[PDB]
Amino acid sequence: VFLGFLGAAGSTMGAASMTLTVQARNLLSGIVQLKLTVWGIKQLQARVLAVERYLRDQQLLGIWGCSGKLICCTNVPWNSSWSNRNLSEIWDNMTWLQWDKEISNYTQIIYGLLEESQNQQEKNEQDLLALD
Amino acid sequence: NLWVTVYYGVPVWKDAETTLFCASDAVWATHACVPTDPNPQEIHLENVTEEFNMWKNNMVEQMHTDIISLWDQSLKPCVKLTPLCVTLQCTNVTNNITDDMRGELKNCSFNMTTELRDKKQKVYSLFYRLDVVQINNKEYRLINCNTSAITQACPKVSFEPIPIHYCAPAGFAILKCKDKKFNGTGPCPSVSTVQCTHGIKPVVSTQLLLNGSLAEEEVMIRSENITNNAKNILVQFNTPVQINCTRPNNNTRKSIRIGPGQAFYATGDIIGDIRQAHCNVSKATWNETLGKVVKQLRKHFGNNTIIRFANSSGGDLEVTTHSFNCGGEFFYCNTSGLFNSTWISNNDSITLPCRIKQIINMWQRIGQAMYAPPIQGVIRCVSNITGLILTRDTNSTTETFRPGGGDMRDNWRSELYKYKVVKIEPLGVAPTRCKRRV
Amino acid sequence: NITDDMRGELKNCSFNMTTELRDKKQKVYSLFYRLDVVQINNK
Ligand SMILES: *[C@@H]1O[C@H](CO)[C@@H](O[C@@H]2O[C@H](CO)[C@@H](O[C@@H]3O[C@H](CO[C@H]4O[C@H](CO)[C@@H](O)[C@H](O)[C@@H]4O)[C@@H](O)[C@H](O[C@H]4O[C@H](CO)[C@@H](O)[C@H](O)[C@@H]4O)[C@@H]3O)[C@H](O)[C@H]2NC(C)=O)[C@H](O)[C@H]1NC(C)=O
Ligand SMILES: *[C@@H]1O[C@H](CO)[C@@H](O[C@@H]2O[C@H](CO)[C@@H](O[C@@H]3O[C@H](CO)[C@@H](O)[C@H](O)[C@@H]3O)[C@H](O)[C@H]2NC(C)=O)[C@H](O)[C@H]1NC(C)=O
Ligand SMILES: *[C@@H]1O[C@H](CO)[C@@H](O[C@@H]2O[C@H](CO)[C@@H](O[C@@H]3O[C@H](CO)[C@@H](O)[C@H](O)[C@@H]3O)[C@H](O)[C@H]2NC(C)=O)[C@H](O)[C@H]1NC(C)=O
Ligand SMILES: *[C@@H]1O[C@H](CO)[C@@H](O[C@@H]2O[C@H](CO)[C@@H](O[C@@H]3O[C@H](CO)[C@@H](O)[C@H](O)[C@@H]3O)[C@H](O)[C@H]2NC(C)=O)[C@H](O)[C@H]1NC(C)=O
Ligand SMILES: *[C@@H]1O[C@H](CO)[C@@H](O[C@@H]2O[C@H](CO)[C@@H](O[C@@H]3O[C@H](CO)[C@@H](O)[C@H](O)[C@@H]3O)[C@H](O)[C@H]2NC(C)=O)[C@H](O)[C@H]1NC(C)=O
Ligand SMILES: *[C@@H]1O[C@H](CO)[C@@H](O[C@@H]2O[C@H](CO)[C@@H](O[C@@H]3O[C@H](CO)[C@@H](O)[C@H](O)[C@@H]3O)[C@H](O)[C@H]2NC(C)=O)[C@H](O)[C@H]1NC(C)=O
Ligand SMILES: *[C@@H]1O[C@H](CO)[C@@H](O[C@@H]2O[C@H](CO)[C@@H](O[C@@H]3O[C@H](CO)[C@@H](O)[C@H](O)[C@@H]3O)[C@H](O)[C@H]2NC(C)=O)[C@H](O)[C@H]1NC(C)=O
Ligand SMILES: *[C@@H]1O[C@H](CO)[C@@H](O[C@@H]2O[C@H](CO)[C@@H](O[C@@H]3O[C@H](CO)[C@@H](O)[C@H](O)[C@@H]3O)[C@H](O)[C@H]2NC(C)=O)[C@H](O)[C@H]1NC(C)=O
Ligand SMILES: *[C@@H]1O[C@H](CO)[C@@H](O[C@@H]2O[C@H](CO)[C@@H](O[C@@H]3O[C@H](CO)[C@@H](O)[C@H](O)[C@@H]3O)[C@H](O)[C@H]2NC(C)=O)[C@H](O)[C@H]1NC(C)=O
Ligand SMILES: *[C@@H]1O[C@H](CO)[C@@H](O[C@@H]2O[C@H](CO)[C@@H](O)[C@H](O)[C@H]2NC(C)=O)[C@H](O)[C@H]1NC(C)=O
Ligand SMILES: *[C@@H]1O[C@H](CO)[C@@H](O[C@@H]2O[C@H](CO)[C@@H](O)[C@H](O)[C@H]2NC(C)=O)[C@H](O)[C@H]1NC(C)=O
Ligand SMILES: *[C@@H]1O[C@H](CO)[C@@H](O[C@@H]2O[C@H](CO)[C@@H](O)[C@H](O)[C@H]2NC(C)=O)[C@H](O)[C@H]1NC(C)=O
Ligand SMILES: *[C@@H]1O[C@H](CO)[C@@H](O[C@@H]2O[C@H](CO)[C@@H](O)[C@H](O)[C@H]2NC(C)=O)[C@H](O)[C@H]1NC(C)=O
Ligand SMILES: *[C@@H]1O[C@H](CO)[C@@H](O[C@@H]2O[C@H](CO)[C@@H](O)[C@H](O)[C@H]2NC(C)=O)[C@H](O)[C@H]1NC(C)=O
Ligand SMILES: *[C@@H]1O[C@H](CO)[C@@H](O[C@@H]2O[C@H](CO)[C@@H](O)[C@H](O)[C@H]2NC(C)=O)[C@H](O)[C@H]1NC(C)=O
Ligand SMILES: *[C@@H]1O[C@H](CO)[C@@H](O)[C@H](O)[C@H]1NC(C)=O
Ligand SMILES: *[C@@H]1O[C@H](CO)[C@@H](O)[C@H](O)[C@H]1NC(C)=O
Ligand SMILES: *[C@@H]1O[C@H](CO)[C@@H](O)[C@H](O)[C@H]1NC(C)=O
Repeated sequence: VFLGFLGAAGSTMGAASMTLTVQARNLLSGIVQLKLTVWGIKQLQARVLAVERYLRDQQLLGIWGCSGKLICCTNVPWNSSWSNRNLSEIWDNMTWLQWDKEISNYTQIIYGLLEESQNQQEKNEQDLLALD
Repeated sequence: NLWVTVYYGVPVWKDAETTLFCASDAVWATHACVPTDPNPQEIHLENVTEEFNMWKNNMVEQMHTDIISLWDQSLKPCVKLTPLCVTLQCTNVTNNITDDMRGELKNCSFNMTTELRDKKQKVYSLFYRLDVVQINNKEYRLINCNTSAITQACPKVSFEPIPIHYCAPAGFAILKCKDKKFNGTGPCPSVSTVQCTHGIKPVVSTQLLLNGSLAEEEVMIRSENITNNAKNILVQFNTPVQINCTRPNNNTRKSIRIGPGQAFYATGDIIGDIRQAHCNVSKATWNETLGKVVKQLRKHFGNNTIIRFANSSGGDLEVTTHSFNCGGEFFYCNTSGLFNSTWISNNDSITLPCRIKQIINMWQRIGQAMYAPPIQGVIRCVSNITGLILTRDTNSTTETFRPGGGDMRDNWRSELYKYKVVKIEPLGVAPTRCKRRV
Repeated sequence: NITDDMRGELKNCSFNMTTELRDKKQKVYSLFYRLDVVQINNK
């Protein structure tokens, strides 16, 4: 069922995952459509910042070997120190906003391993499987 | 065991400021602006709650400075009135004897430089005594000439407030609470979101708020700090209070070619119903609404206190009286006729005397000034009073309140409190039972 | 200070200056360095 932009924002993370694309589209949006003038360089600046805003994180997903995004798995195990809750305590009983409230503390820390571990090791390995 | 799983398109956001841009339909300053959608979208968000804070909402700051920028840009390509700064030879104007009008204008004459830079021309024009001042018939001076230069507003451009919509760029969301209750800040049980804001007219006024939005339920009292009388109070009405203001002067525009090339619009002659401009207010309506306001006040000060209303502390006319624009003309009205009452412990119509100025200073800004051209013919208009800008004045019962203003960011804030801007963060991660194979 | 070690270097110049009252002018004065000004053609 089509809910609308951010229509699942007020639901559990499990439920919300159903309709990530409805949001995804408008993360970059597009369209929009005497010189200078007020707004003359503001629509300019804003529309630019939108593009940068998008790609800055998209590239990270490019690095984190997935690309086929919205959702993908890794080979990095979850450290229990990063909010030790059960799946039903998390996915079936918590919104994404509530999630960030806690996990945001380890953002860069987790990014470390995502930015690396697998990306490093998945490769070489393959290069070696190509030996024969 | 659980693993790190990567998610994208996550419905989360952080409070953040970015560069907003306008939209409005397809006069004032708006043309270079993206047309609005024929179907503005929205969506109520269920289970979503969070805090608002109108007192730190930087949307106001941007809007304020943007409007200022627009103002200047609309004047640069217009005619400068630099050579008007000359000694004026002025005399009283014999209005219908004896003297009810008090003159208020002088039949000034002066040697003016014309298109023929060389031979000058003795001309005349009617000026308000609020615009000119005696030097040292008698000699007079345009008041602006002691502070800065003055520019004539183009006769083609208008000042009619036009509904403007604000939009955020992709990655940013416009959040809008629909909660009819709001203290000025805190959590809202009922939050929605929109593509863009509703049309807001850039109405400049002091003391009284005009042509704004209406409140639901009861009268709304909002203040950064009610107990702190160094702050002020925003009052939003529930029902439009009609005010009808008139300038009964079918006057002409003896335009004078003080070139070269560029033309000046002087004041011709004043004929017709020589009465002072004034405003008409429905008295019973005012009394009724004021009472509703006092009810609120009772609710934040006690069920055994006394409420008195009075005029300002005086001083700068711009703050002392109610200033507003109608059709290009600038009015200054004595709101003592409104703000003069009291309430205990637990037609009819009102006439408000007004004055007309032609030299004005916007947004408390010094260093420049703008000359309003006289508008030909009788000028009369009507608007909706939709709120008050009040200030809080042996402190155990009787309290006195009075009208203020000055800082016009207050006006924008009186509307934008319904909105806030947040930055979406699409990228998130979470623990999920999944080990990824090659 | 007599006699003359400073060599002057500045002149006590005066002139009919246009003021805010574009019309009646005002005789004023100002000290200028002789590196800034040059004789035309007191002088
Ligand atoms: C503030 O300015 C506004 C305009 O901006 C003025 O608005 C007027 O307000 C009054 C009160 O609401 C309106 O008067 C009422 O109009 C009714 C209809 O009038 C028109 O239609 C009739 C036929 O139906 C014509 O005869 C008439 O010429 C109009 O064309 C009348 O039906 C009403 O009459 C009844 O009430 C009056 C008393 O108010 C009685 O005398 C009658 O006998 C009868 O019982 C009434 O006149 C008026 O129409 C509004 N004008 C407009 C433009 O909408 C406010 O008056 C003004 N306030 C100030 C202080 O000036
Ligand atoms: C908004 O939050 C409310 C809770 O505050 C969520 O309410 C849940 O709504 C659904 C739909 O009405 C209910 O699900 C239905 O429950 C019955 C019985 O359990 C089951 O037979 C149906 O198959 C269905 O699941 C759910 O019980 C109800 N929860 C509670 C606490 O009453 C709603 O889901 C929230 N919306 C968002 C987008 O998260
Ligand atoms: C511009 O208007 C001014 C008045 O606002 C006119 O001023 C007049 O200027 C002349 C020249 O300076 C004055 O004339 C001289 O007066 C003295 C004494 O009366 C007399 O001795 C001289 O022979 C000579 O006439 C005149 O008095 C002065 N008027 C006043 C009111 O001060 C000026 O003429 C105007 N210019 C134009 C083009 O009309
Ligand atoms: C305001 O001052 C102006 C001058 O700055 C006065 O202008 C005078 O206005 C009257 C009416 O337009 C003119 O009178 C008419 O002149 C013609 C020709 O001389 C004559 O045929 C008519 O019988 C009539 O008198 C008068 O000439 C004009 N003066 C000039 C200098 O143009 C006006 O009177 C002043 N108003 C006040 C209340 O004093
Ligand atoms: C709302 O703003 C008002 C004023 O802007 C704040 O009032 C201030 O409240 C404190 C606590 O009652 C007063 O501090 C006390 O003052 C006495 C004398 O100066 C001193 O002896 C104490 O050590 C203490 O500092 C303060 O004077 C009072 N200010 C005024 C103008 O009366 C109130 O705190 C504000 N509320 C919010 C939430 O910030
Ligand atoms: C608002 O209305 C009040 C009256 O309700 C006006 O009060 C007047 O305020 C001025 C300034 O404080 C007082 O003027 C001063 O009076 C003393 C003595 O007469 C004199 O020595 C000073 O030179 C000066 O004029 C005035 O007396 C006071 N009136 C009364 C009745 O107390 C105030 O002017 C009003 N504001 C507006 C914008 O009209
Ligand atoms: C706004 O309108 C009010 C009337 O609605 C005007 O009130 C007048 O205010 C002045 C200053 O408070 C009063 O003048 C003082 O009166 C006493 C006694 O007559 C005299 O002793 C003082 O020397 C001084 O003149 C005046 O009486 C008062 N008028 C009435 C009807 O109470 C006020 O002037 C208005 N403001 C504007 C800008 O016109
Ligand atoms: C501005 O300063 C200049 C000097 O730097 C003043 O010049 C004076 O101008 C008047 C008018 O051109 C001259 O007066 C005429 O002189 C002749 C001969 O002395 C006499 O025949 C006439 O009756 C008349 O007085 C005057 O000589 C000249 N001074 C010099 C030094 O050349 C001018 O007056 C100043 N303006 C202001 C407003 O003070
Ligand atoms: C530089 O030239 C200026 C004029 O451009 C000369 O100005 C003169 O300065 C003196 C000292 O400030 C003034 O003298 C005083 O005048 C008052 C009133 O006349 C008198 O009460 C005092 O006893 C004293 O004399 C003089 O008036 C002023 N002149 C003018 C035109 O304002 C200054 O003297 C020049 N310096 C050199 C080294 O020549
Ligand atoms: C999970 O990450 C935490 C840090 O977030 C690691 O914590 C270390 O734990 C050991 C054992 O208690 C201590 O010696 C270290 O000093 C802790 N580090 C800090 C920052 O407190 C823990 O090692 C991590 N587990 C995995 C498997 O790497
Ligand atoms: C113009 O008329 C005004 C009155 O409308 C006169 O005002 C007088 O001005 C003098 C100087 O300021 C005061 O001494 C008087 O008290 C003022 N009268 C009043 C009623 O306030 C002024 O004199 C008039 N000018 C002409 C040339 O007659
Ligand atoms: C610039 O002119 C204004 C008047 O146009 C002068 O304002 C006066 O300022 C003093 C001091 O604040 C007040 O006593 C007067 O009441 C003011 N007059 C008015 C009309 O408000 C100001 O003094 C002038 N500046 C210069 C340098 O002369
Ligand atoms: C004054 O505000 C009132 C709202 O209280 C406006 O009322 C609208 O009036 C027109 C004409 O009768 C109707 O078409 C609308 O449906 C009314 N709105 C509602 C909420 O009832 C009126 O437009 C306002 N006037 C000004 C000049 O804006
Ligand atoms: C002031 O007194 C009034 C009654 O005169 C109180 O009114 C109550 O207000 C609350 C909030 O609106 C309602 O829940 C009650 O039902 C009202 N009572 C009645 C009689 O209507 C109000 O509580 C009083 N304020 C103070 C501080 O005590
Ligand atoms: C303030 O408004 C009151 C009415 O609310 C005015 O009261 C008048 O006051 C004078 C002096 O006491 C009396 O002559 C009148 O009869 C009073 N009117 C009534 C309705 O009682 C008072 O004039 C107002 N003040 C201002 C400055 O306008
Ligand atoms: C994990 O959930 C189980 C029930 O599924 C519960 O027994 C245990 O308490 C939970 N974890 C936490 C930290 O309590
Ligand atoms: C995250 O840690 C910061 C201090 O680094 C702290 O202020 C905040 O409370 C922490 N959040 C969690 C959920 O403990
Ligand atoms: C306003 O009406 C209230 C009663 O609702 C009354 O107490 C007060 O006297 C009224 N004011 C006017 C001017 O009649």
